[PDB]
Amino acid sequence: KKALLALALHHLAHLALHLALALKKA
Repeated sequence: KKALLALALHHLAHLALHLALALKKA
């Protein structure tokens, strides 16, 4: 089974947090 629809929809936001953290840094 492959919930593509869900995979597509679900995995929408995620790459940001990282990039965000990386950019914002500390």
